Amino acid sequence: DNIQSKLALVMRSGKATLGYKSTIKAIRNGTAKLVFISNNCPTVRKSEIEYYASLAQISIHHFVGSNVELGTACGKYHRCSTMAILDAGDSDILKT
RNA sequence: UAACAUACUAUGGCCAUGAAAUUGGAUUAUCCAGAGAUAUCGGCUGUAUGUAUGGCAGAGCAGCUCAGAGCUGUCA
Ligand SMILES: [Mg+2]
Ligand SMILES: [Mg+2]
Repeated sequence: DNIQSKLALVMRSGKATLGYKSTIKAIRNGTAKLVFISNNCPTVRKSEIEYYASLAQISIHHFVGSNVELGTACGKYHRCSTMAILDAGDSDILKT
């Protein structure tokens, strides 16, 4: 429930971007508050992103699932290896 | 209108920019996309048994003369 609900929330109230380019760009520009990576993420991206985040001190969430679960979770109809939560109004996770 | 010379075009693939849900794009057929589709006075690249010029008209071809030389057209 934590994840599904949290993200559903984040989507309703908040701003996020899906995908690799938008996620990295988000880290770069500093807009990225929280980063999600899937089980299916190609390694190179998993480690690359992991690095961009450590360096920018953003917190990375490793999802419990694969592309479909992510996309579905975000109430989108497309698959996503990596995702960025920008601003979520009501969800606790952003803060902890 | 030869190989060959130079410059351009050629079913595909790439690079930017930006991301797509009232999902779109696309083939006769399939098929592709947030693992970034579509789209930009956008850009790069690959293949001619393509185009232009050189070759080349002087050659070849078709006619017409002169007593071996000569003339005309070979176009769009
Ligand atoms: Mg082309
Ligand atoms: Mg002649």
